[PDB]
Amino acid sequence: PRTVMVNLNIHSDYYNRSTSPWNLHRNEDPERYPSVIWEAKCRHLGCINADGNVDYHMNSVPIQQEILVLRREPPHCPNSFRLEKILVSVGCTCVTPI
Amino acid sequence: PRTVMVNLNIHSSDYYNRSTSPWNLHRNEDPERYPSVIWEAKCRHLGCINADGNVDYHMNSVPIQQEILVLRREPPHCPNSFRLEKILVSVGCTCVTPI
Ligand SMILES: Cc1n[nH]c(C)c1-c1ccc(NC(=O)[C@@H](NC(=O)c2ccnn2C(C)C)C(C2CC2)C2CC2)cc1
Repeated sequence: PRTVMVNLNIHSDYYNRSTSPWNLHRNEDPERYPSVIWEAKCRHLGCINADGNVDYHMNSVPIQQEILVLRREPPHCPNSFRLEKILVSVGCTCVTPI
Repeated sequence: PRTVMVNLNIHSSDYYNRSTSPWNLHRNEDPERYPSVIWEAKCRHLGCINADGNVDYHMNSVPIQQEILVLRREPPHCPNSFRLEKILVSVGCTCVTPI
């Protein structure tokens, strides 16, 4: 029960040179703001070494960020939302295994 | 300039450490902003950690930047009313080949 008013009028190629490079995947949800979210997906299980080979002794892992979205509530009523918490992959890094 | 109503009642730990491009979180607090607390990544090194545990400058640690929205109180100090703002946030670091 904590309601506020929001004006929705608003204010690299690392993915490619990274030893843990990634692609983006589109998710669209018309009941959600933002409706389109791009999620990072690691290209490889391992990490690319200085020869351009995959080395599976290291791991590409996605960096997951807690992020909020607006969900329409009650549904289809266009002016009114609840804040939701989701986990989104924003990129990949290379970790030494445990 | 569409205005909407929002209910603010809401719905792998150690990468920062095991990464060849490791990083720390900096807390930035702004009481005029929701969320007021944002944790930003900063790369520990300009280079990347190699298999021996040393900084190797043949490669670069770079921040992963994500465009994110925050709520700014408008008019200021009025606690229940906001405009959406766009900012750039570092979420972590990756290791890139230079050119
Ligand atoms: C479009 C797209 N592609 N890939 C991603 C990820 C996204 C993509 C998806 C969603 C969003 N959401 C936000 O920006 C929300 N902001 C946060 O969640 C936020 C702000 C500060 N700190 N945070 C985190 C760190 C807690 C925002 C709500 C949607 C209006 C603000 C109100 C609370 C931003 C990009």
